[PDB]
Amino acid sequence: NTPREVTLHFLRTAGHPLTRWALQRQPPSPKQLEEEFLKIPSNFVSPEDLDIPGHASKDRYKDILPNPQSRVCLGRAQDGDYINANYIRGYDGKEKVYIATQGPMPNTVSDFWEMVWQEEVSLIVMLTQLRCVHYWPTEEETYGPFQIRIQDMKECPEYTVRQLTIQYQEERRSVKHILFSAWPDHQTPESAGPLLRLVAEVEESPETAAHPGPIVVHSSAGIGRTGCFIATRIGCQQLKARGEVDILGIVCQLRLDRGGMIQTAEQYQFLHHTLALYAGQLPE
Amino acid sequence: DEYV
Ligand SMILES: [Cl-]
Ligand SMILES: [Cl-]
Ligand SMILES: [Cl-]
Repeated sequence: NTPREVTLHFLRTAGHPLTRWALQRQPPSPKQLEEEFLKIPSNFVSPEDLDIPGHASKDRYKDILPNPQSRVCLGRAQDGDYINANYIRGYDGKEKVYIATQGPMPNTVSDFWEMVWQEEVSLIVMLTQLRCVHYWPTEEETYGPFQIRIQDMKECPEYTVRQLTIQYQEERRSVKHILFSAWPDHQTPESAGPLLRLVAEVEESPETAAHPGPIVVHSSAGIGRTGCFIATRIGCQQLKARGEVDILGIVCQLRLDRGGMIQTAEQYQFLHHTLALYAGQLPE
Repeated sequence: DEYV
């Protein structure tokens, strides 16, 4: 086995399923969770692995690149097809449930809205520390061929919801945007309550597109906080549907889709806590 | 830029 085959084999076969009782009442130790996390290969793509002339100008970080097999390719309207974003599988490996991407840069804002248009995205989840360019308007802006207007904006302690319309030619679409702050990169939130409220907000969001599309989830680099959010959502789904969760397997599936998803042992430990809270909050 |  080549290093890469070893990596892919691990990511396809690792697992640590836990009954919800084990998760809530007898979880693995912090040391056990750290050792388990550190075993998971990054599956990072090297700049050499990527043969897309001109891509570097559209990456926030030279070391964080989209895996080619799952990268989102931009169509021709809006010369290249590149955006630093990957399709991410959801519950039970369901295809294209999410797109994980970096926060747009001024020169990739039109690319970002083209992705939203092309993929029929109706929901954007943005993870940040309010302490990256605003790619949405205060009232109305034009970005390439797209006009974006704010229809509604509501504030709660946990997040801000903006209701946006995107217009391309005579066609207008709705996009819900949720901005969740107080999550510093390479770290976790101080408590898990707000995060679960965010998951509920996402779960409660109606479909508004002509065909179901991916939920776009982003943060500065689009791997750490982005990976934690998606893993939390899939974990909640497992707990609700099956009364068990395989958090190791979730992280491994995420890393097959985009390298480096969930950055730190502390974030992996926080995922366990958040899912134990979700389990405790389940009806009945 | 570097993130890790
Ligand atoms: Cl898999
Ligand atoms: Cl799903
Ligand atoms: Cl908490």
